[PDB]
Formats: sequence, C-alpha cells, structure tokens
Amino acid sequence: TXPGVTXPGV
DNA sequence: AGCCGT
DNA sequence: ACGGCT
Ligand SMILES: COc1cccc2c1C(=O)c1c(O)c3c(c(O)c1C2=O)C[C@@](O)(C(=O)CO)C[C@@H]3O[C@H]1C[C@H](N)[C@H](O)[C@H](C)O1
Ligand SMILES: [Cl-]
Ligand SMILES: [Mn+2]
Ligand SMILES: [Mn+2]
Ligand SMILES: [Mn+2]
Repeated sequence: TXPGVTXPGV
C-alpha cells in the first residue's frame, strides 16, 4: 500500500 | 508492513 | 505470468 501501509496497485 | 489487475 | 516504495 501507499507507500507506505504502491496503491494498491502501483 | 502493506494487496491489487494488467 | 507476474511488480510497486516509504
Ligand atoms: C507471482 O506473482 C503474483 C502471484 C499472485 C498474485 C499476483 C502476482 C503478481 O505478480 C501481480 C502483479 O505482478 C501485478 C498485479 C497483481 O495483482 C499481481 C497479483 O495479484 C497488479 C498490477 O497489475 C496492476 O496494478 C495493474 O495496474 C501490476 C502487477 O502486474 C505486473 C505484471 C503485469 N504483466 C504488467 O506488466 C503490470 C504493469 O505489472
Ligand atoms: Cl515495471
Ligand atoms: Mn514483505
Ligand atoms: Mn487478481
Ligand atoms: Mn511478487
């Protein structure tokens, strides 16, 4: 996720 | 640590 | 079949 906590996605 | 869609 | 950052 994020970043942080990419995306998702990307 | 933290999920999704080319 | 298989990748994206702080
Ligand atoms: C052992 O790999 C996996 C095993 C189980 C599920 C997964 C994957 C997986 O590798 C995977 C991905 O690599 C990707 C995604 C994904 O959901 C998974 C799994 O679910 C989603 C993503 O497609 C998008 O966000 C499109 O916008 C990008 C990424 O795709 C990669 C490869 C694609 N061919 C394309 O080049 C895309 C741009 O990046
Ligand atoms: Cl790439
Ligand atoms: Mn990990
Ligand atoms: Mn899927
Ligand atoms: Mn992977």
